[PDB]
Amino acid sequence: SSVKLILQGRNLEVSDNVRSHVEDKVGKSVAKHSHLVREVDVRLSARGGDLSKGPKLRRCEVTLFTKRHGVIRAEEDAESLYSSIDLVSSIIQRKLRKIKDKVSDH
Amino acid sequence: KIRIKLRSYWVPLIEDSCKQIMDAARTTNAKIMGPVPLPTKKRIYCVLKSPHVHKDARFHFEIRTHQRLIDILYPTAQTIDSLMQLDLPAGVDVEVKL
Amino acid sequence: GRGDRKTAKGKRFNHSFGNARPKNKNKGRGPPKAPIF
Amino acid sequence: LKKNPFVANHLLRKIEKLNKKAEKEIIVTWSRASTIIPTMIGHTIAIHNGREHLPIYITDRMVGHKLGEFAPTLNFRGHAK
Amino acid sequence: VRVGNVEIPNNKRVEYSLQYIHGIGRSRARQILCDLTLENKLTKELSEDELLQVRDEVTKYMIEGDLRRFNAIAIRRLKEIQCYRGVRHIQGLPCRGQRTKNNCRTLKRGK
Amino acid sequence: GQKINPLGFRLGTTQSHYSLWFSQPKNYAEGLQEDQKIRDCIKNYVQKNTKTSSGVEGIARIEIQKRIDLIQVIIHMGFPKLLIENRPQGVEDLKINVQKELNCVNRKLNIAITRIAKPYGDPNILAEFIAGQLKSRVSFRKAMKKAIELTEQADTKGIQIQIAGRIDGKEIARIEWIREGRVPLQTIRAKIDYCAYTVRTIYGVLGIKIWIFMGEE
Amino acid sequence: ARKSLIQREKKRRNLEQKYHLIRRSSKQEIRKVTSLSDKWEIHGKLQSPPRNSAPARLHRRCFLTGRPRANYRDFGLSGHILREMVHTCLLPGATRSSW
Amino acid sequence: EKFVKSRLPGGFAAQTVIGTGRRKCAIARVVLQEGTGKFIINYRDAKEYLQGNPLWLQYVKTPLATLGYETNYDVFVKAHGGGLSGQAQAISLGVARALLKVSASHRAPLKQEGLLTRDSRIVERKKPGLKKARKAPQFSK
Amino acid sequence: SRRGTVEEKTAKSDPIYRNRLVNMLVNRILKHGKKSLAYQILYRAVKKIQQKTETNPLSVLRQAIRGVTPDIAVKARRVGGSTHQVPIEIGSTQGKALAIRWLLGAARKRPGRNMAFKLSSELVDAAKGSGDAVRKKEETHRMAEANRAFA
RNA sequence: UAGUUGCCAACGUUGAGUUUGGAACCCUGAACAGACUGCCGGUGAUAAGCCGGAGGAAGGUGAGGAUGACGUCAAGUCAUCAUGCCCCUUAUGCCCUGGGCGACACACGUGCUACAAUGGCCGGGACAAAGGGUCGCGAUCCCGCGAGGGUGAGCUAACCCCAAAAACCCGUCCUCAGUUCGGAUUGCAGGCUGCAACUCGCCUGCAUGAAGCCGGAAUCGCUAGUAAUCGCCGGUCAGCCAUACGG
Ligand SMILES: [Mg+2]
Ligand SMILES: [Mg+2]
Ligand SMILES: [Mg+2]
Ligand SMILES: [Mg+2]
Ligand SMILES: [Mg+2]
Ligand SMILES: [Mg+2]
Ligand SMILES: [Mg+2]
Ligand SMILES: [Mg+2]
Ligand SMILES: [Mg+2]
Ligand SMILES: [Mg+2]
Ligand SMILES: [Mg+2]
Ligand SMILES: [Mg+2]
Ligand SMILES: [Mg+2]
Ligand SMILES: [Mg+2]
Ligand SMILES: [Mg+2]
Ligand SMILES: [Mg+2]
Ligand SMILES: [Mg+2]
Ligand SMILES: [Mg+2]
Ligand SMILES: [Mg+2]
Ligand SMILES: [Mg+2]
Repeated sequence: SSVKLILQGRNLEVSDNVRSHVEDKVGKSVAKHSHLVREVDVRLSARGGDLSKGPKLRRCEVTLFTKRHGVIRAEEDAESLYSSIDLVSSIIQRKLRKIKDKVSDH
Repeated sequence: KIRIKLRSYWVPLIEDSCKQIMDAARTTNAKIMGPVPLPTKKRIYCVLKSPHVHKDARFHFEIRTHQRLIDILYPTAQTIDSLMQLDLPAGVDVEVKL
Repeated sequence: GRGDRKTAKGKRFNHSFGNARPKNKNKGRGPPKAPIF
Repeated sequence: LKKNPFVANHLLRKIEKLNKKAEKEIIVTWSRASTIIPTMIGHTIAIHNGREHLPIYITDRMVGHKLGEFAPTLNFRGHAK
Repeated sequence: VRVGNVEIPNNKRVEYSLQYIHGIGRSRARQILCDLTLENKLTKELSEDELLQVRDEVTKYMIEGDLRRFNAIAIRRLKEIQCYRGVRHIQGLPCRGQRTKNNCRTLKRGK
Repeated sequence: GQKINPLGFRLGTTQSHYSLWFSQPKNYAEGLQEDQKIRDCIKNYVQKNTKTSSGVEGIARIEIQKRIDLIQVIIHMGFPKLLIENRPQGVEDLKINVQKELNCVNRKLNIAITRIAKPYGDPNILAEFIAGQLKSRVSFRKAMKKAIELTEQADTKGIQIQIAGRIDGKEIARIEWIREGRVPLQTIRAKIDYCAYTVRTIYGVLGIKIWIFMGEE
Repeated sequence: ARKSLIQREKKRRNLEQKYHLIRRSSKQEIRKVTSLSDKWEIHGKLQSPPRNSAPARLHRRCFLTGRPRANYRDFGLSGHILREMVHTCLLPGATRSSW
Repeated sequence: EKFVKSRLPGGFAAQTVIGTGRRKCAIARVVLQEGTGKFIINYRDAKEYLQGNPLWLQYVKTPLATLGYETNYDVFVKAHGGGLSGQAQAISLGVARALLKVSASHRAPLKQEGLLTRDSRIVERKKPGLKKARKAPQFSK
Repeated sequence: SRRGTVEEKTAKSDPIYRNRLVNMLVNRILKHGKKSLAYQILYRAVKKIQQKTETNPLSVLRQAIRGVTPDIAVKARRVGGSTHQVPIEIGSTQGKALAIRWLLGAARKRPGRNMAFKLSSELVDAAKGSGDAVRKKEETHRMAEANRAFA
């Protein structure tokens, strides 16, 4: 809790039901190490189908800057928007847990 | 007392022409004060490489202008006929009177 | 300082002219300062 | 003061034209950079913003100013509404 | 009330003590002394006749009172007439072509 | 991942300018307009007079050399006789082609067409000999292979060829190149000629970058 | 860099030289005459010429591309296309720099 | 002043002992002469021209502090450009160069002490994309 | 750096006193790249110290560096174990410059009229045992003897 | 080697313009030489090289830069330009006026000016470089407190001008105060550019005199004429929001 959030309509408009789905996922992965991070960067995109040529694909780029010189870069691609958000959140929880295991190595 | 200024970009081109001014005039009886090279100017120019945001990537270039100054004394009819008759290179721009 | 336009340090930074940063000696310095014994 | 204020010819003619008659002949304009001479006092003039013309009555305390100061063209009421 | 319905300090110089008056800036403080051609001594040590000679000459300018009234009516002129610059005062926002996207904390704070 | 154009890299010592003239900075821009109006009309001239073959359709180089009351132009080609000797007025009509936009009676111009020693030693015609086959879609590697086998007659020491764009009609482009001998780009002392050429295919467009090592100097 | 804009600028180039000399006569006429005495007439018929004939309304473009930016009065071309002309041996004296 | 013009008949060009140093875009045309141990710059006193900065008075003297000739000669010089530090320390080389022409035997104390070494370091050029020759701009990662 | 061979700088001396310690003391005063002003801060100070103490200021300055110089410090290390701060000795040149920072550092902090007065009162007090820079010596020296064991 | 539009000296109307002598000084630009571990010692596999004298302006790549391999990110630009296919031809085209790109709860960045005494105001005195300039740069002189307004000497520029370099030195005052620090915001009165200055230009003269007392968690630059700090120039340009960019 007490962490800001940044969305970005790269190639589309950000709806409200989508915004609720974003906060639900990263809210789980970040609530664990909530006292290490201050902000959450997000950038949603869309391509293909009716917009462009090729398969419909929606990207979700997520960057995270902790309170102690921590940098995370996560980028995945899926056929739907929610599925893209889900896969990235799993990657953040993996690397975000990797940091504590190194700090708590003793 | 005909003060002649000539300017150009190329060093081996202007030196050749300056030698021809002496050759055309040395045959005629007339003293010449030696060539005095003035300080050369340099027009710096800056332009971008890309047509997009790439700002730090720049390309500088210059245009060096080598100018020289030669002056004659005690002109004669044989002298003035020798100067006009002389042929110059392409890259020279003579200034015969100031 | 440099932000104070009405001083010579500010006129030089902004490149303007007046009583603070005159052009030469004959320009106006309308109010002078009084002496101090 | 070395030069006179800006007043276009298409406007000056219409203003001067109505002083002979001295009656309301409500008119549209487009030059917002025109200065208000006191001859166009008591009249009503419509000033072209980005969208349309805004009829405004001229008051005696409008002389030195121009027409465009009274014709807003930004149209902002509140935020997030 | 030393002069001009304001209590000025008595330790500072004369030039840099009249400036606390609402109508006296940095140039007017010098013009008064230069007109009176007197030396810039202390405030307390000044004579009575010389200090008297200041009290008569300072009243010629818009020192106080009408100064604050001459301004407030001028800002009131733009509000009732509804100029562009007048509405910005009502909004608590500048009127001299400033950008309002990331600055103007002075007037936004002075709401 | 960007290599500098070797011509601009060697203007000082090795390479020379192909436009020798001078004017003041105020008139420097107008002189370039006169140059392009000349250089452009030659292409419009040689393009229309020729039947659009895969041979001498293009030229090698143009050299402008100005003087007071003269503009000495020198066109360079590999086979002038295909479009100069066939028409006796062809060389003359070129002067009328330029003289209309050039000036009135003053500031005349004479022009010459000099034969280069090796018509294919330069990269100019070597690119067009390739491009003539890509428009007829002979093949990709044959035009690249035949060009390398051709310049051996021109007594070249090294050569490099690059092609970029769409080749097999696929939805994706490719970049294929080849090098033979030695082609040092970072050596200012060496003499290297360079040319870039475009080929308008029925789909998209191609680009041909060529380097020719001729002398260590 | 549309074709209509390039011709649109040629329109202003011709109207300027058409109404060039009279403006200098008017800029001198407006400087001499007293205010409120024929001055509104002088400034009046200063508006009657076409606004397209003004010098300040001009805008230098690239000679080749017709680009409205990155122009150089000494060259007349945009910086990008002008760069390539330096490399491929068309400009006299334009060499790469290092000082 | 007329005093310096009286000692020099034709100026610093037509003289025997001479010194010509340069440092940091500055030039110093030095001419030694037998005198009483004074030091003048451009018809103006040293401390008046140097603003009493002690080190800038040192650098012009350390060529002369050695060899114990601080009283025999009077040194008259010129300056063309650069600031007072460059002009002063350029004169330090110029005054050193002229002592060689007096006698080439004592070249070693000037060399072992490191005075004739022309400090060839110059203000570095500003590069593109940077605020200075080396000051890079700030950017948030 | 990774080389380990740093060139030895040419330690110069002032014109008047002709000692290298004073020039090292001046180079820490300036912060905008001007030396003419530091001497107006220094030559007014050493004169002021002579005005008060009736003795040469050179010995008073040599005594202050002699007293404040700790010749020992503590540095953090975790190559073996977590959060260890074991002592470490200091050379002659390192301890010399290290004392100049503490003196000028305390002079700027303490009140006064000008840096010449703030610097004068610092050296005179620092030489006589009681000085703000001498307190930092005690604090740093305390951490060494406190963590005397290598842990 | 050459000696003016520069350098040295004589003359003084004068330092705006001139004349005379010198090529011996300095600078300007051609042409050469000079620096290569070349010479000596130590060490080294009898090697590469390494550590050191010396000499020399410079010694170990002399300093700085241009210079960017095969390739990576379907990275970037179809709005520099050129382009395949697709799409609009009484509109997705054509010409103009006005508006907008400058709006504003807020948030994220890059910079500028400051919180002062190593400082601030005033007065006097000094010291640069690189650039720009004939529809142009504009001296001197005369008006205005001023921005600017008249006259238009010279300069196609190593001549003349922009052009006062500023920090700094000397002297008076301010003595730790939201202040003689700081110069935001607003009113009044004016000027210049321009057909046009309200939204929406830059400046002058006055008067108002916000916040701010060196700054959390965090985080950036810099290894020598560097960082820090002072000012000058230029390009685009009628003018200029440039505290930028390049020097
Ligand atoms: Mg102030
Ligand atoms: Mg400004
Ligand atoms: Mg006056
Ligand atoms: Mg006041
Ligand atoms: Mg490659
Ligand atoms: Mg314009
Ligand atoms: Mg330089
Ligand atoms: Mg930048
Ligand atoms: Mg960036
Ligand atoms: Mg992509
Ligand atoms: Mg994109
Ligand atoms: Mg296109
Ligand atoms: Mg298209
Ligand atoms: Mg449209
Ligand atoms: Mg914008
Ligand atoms: Mg707006
Ligand atoms: Mg406060
Ligand atoms: Mg304080
Ligand atoms: Mg801060
Ligand atoms: Mg480094």
